[PDB]
Amino acid sequence: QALSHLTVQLQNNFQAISSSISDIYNRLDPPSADAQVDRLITGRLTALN
Amino acid sequence: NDTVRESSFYSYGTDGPKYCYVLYNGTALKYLGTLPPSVKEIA
Amino acid sequence: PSFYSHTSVNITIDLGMKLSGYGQPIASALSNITLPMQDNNTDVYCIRSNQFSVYVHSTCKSSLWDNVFNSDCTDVLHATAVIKTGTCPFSFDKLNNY
Ligand SMILES: *[C@@H]1O[C@H](CO)[C@@H](O[C@@H]2O[C@H](CO)[C@@H](O)[C@H](O)[C@H]2NC(C)=O)[C@H](O)[C@H]1NC(C)=O
Ligand SMILES: CCCCCC/C=C\CCCCCCCC(=O)O
Ligand SMILES: *[C@@H]1O[C@H](CO)[C@@H](O)[C@H](O)[C@H]1NC(C)=O
Ligand SMILES: *[C@@H]1O[C@H](CO)[C@@H](O)[C@H](O)[C@H]1NC(C)=O
Ligand SMILES: *[C@@H]1O[C@H](CO)[C@@H](O)[C@H](O)[C@H]1NC(C)=O
Ligand SMILES: *[C@@H]1O[C@H](CO)[C@@H](O)[C@H](O)[C@H]1NC(C)=O
Repeated sequence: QALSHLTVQLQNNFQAISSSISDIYNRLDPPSADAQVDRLITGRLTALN
Repeated sequence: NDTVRESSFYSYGTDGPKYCYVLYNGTALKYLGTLPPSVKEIA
Repeated sequence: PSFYSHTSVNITIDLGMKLSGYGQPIASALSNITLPMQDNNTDVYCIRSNQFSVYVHSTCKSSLWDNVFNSDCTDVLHATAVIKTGTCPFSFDKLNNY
């Protein structure tokens, strides 16, 4: 169950437009894309901790 | 059995690819594609 | 699969520039935006084809504290029109990225 939960945590948007980094970089300019990606980075770091 | 141009009608009106379309007033409105060989259900 | 029909949308942006009392260029709020003509109008444009592309054409003019643009922009007052994301979930330059 622990591994299942860790894997499923990757679908969380974390208050962003998408949970896919490639989609964000393909849909937004880099200045906005970085701000969108930062929230996902923080959420995934919290999940790993 | 033949490709139909957009906003056009079939020119010739059995064995080969089939192209499917949506018709509104006898003219092609949307192109759906070719019939795949493995259709098992239509809902 | 779909029908092939491509539409090019040209947006014309006419910018008005002036020189302030501090020596810095100021872009006038009276700048004009023109969209392609559709249904006898040029303020609302909807895409009616399967595929589309977007382009921006910019022009520059200058005035002297009178909102009367009759001279071309100089080197100091030269400006180029750009479109930024704002509050949209996508940027203008990425619209042509499938
Ligand atoms: C943007 O368009 C407006 C009109 O919609 C222009 O203002 C007019 O300018 C002409 C001269 O070009 C004047 O004779 C009119 O009296 C103006 N009308 C109004 C309502 O002010 C304006 O110059 C354009 N701006 C740019 C930067 O080209
Ligand atoms: C028979 C009338 C309607 C025909 C519509 C055909 C249009 C599109 C078909 C898309 C491909 C379907 C693939 C199904 C999956 C498979 O190949 O097993
Ligand atoms: C489709 O069928 C018509 C009618 O028989 C025929 O004339 C035509 O050549 C066919 N087209 C193709 C591409 O086989
Ligand atoms: C449908 O097409 C016919 C000609 O084939 C035309 O006379 C008729 O006005 C059309 N109907 C509509 C509702 O557009
Ligand atoms: C848009 O401008 C381009 C050149 O930049 C031109 O080729 C094209 O025809 C224009 N599109 C329309 C719809 O007028
Ligand atoms: C659009 O305007 C033209 C004149 O510019 C006019 O002849 C035409 O009828 C108008 N189209 C309509 C009302 O659908």
